[PDB]
Amino acid sequence: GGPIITTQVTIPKDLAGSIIGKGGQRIKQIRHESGASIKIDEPLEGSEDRIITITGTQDQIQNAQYLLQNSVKQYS
DNA sequence: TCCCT
Repeated sequence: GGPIITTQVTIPKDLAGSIIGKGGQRIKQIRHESGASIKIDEPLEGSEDRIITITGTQDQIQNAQYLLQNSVKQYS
């Protein structure tokens, strides 16, 4: 397998529905097509940013992070 | 529009 590293990313809340998708079909298919793991801290209030924690091999984080930013493309 | 480990 590949090295196991931890990374954290924050996204503007206005995109939370855009990157997460309804029912999670977006965040879920992403973790299935890439096989990466994703944990999100409880939503932040008083802030317009959510915290996403990624955990998997660099390939999974690499394949996963590219998919996260790509989603931010459609909301715009 | 909303979800996950």
